Amino acid sequence: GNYNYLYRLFRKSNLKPFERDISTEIYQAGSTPCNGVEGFNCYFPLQSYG
Amino acid sequence: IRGWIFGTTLDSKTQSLLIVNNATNVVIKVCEFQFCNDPFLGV
Ligand SMILES: *[C@@H]1O[C@H](CO)[C@@H](O[C@@H]2O[C@H](CO)[C@@H](O)[C@H](O)[C@H]2NC(C)=O)[C@H](O)[C@H]1NC(C)=O
Ligand SMILES: *[C@@H]1O[C@H](CO)[C@@H](O)[C@H](O)[C@H]1NC(C)=O
Repeated sequence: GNYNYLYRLFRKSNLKPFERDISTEIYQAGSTPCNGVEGFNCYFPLQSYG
Repeated sequence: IRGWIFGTTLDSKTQSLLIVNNATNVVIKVCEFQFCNDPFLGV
């Protein structure tokens, strides 16, 4: 499995045309704020292709 | 006045356009620059 190609899975808003987002900030998907640390309702925004 | 910084956080976490005009050389970069707490250029 080639896991070098990634894609963004979570983002607070949709990209404008020809916009490039490479930030790896932990996505806050719940009410509890994330302090940059992965966990419950706190996602790493990039997922790896199979 | 010799330059401009454009971005969202200006703290090396995102890409920020940096334009500097030093004497006769216009320099444009879009690197993820690590800027000082109070950016300035000395003489
Ligand atoms: C461009 O960056 C700004 C922040 O620098 C984004 O504004 C944020 O938008 C979200 C909602 O999607 C808010 O919850 C944040 O509080 C906003 N940030 C600030 C500092 O107000 C803006 O959405 C970004 N543009 C795109 C297209 O993602
Ligand atoms: C202006 O800065 C650039 C790099 O930022 C450098 O390559 C260039 O030589 C500088 N120009 C002068 C006149 O010092």
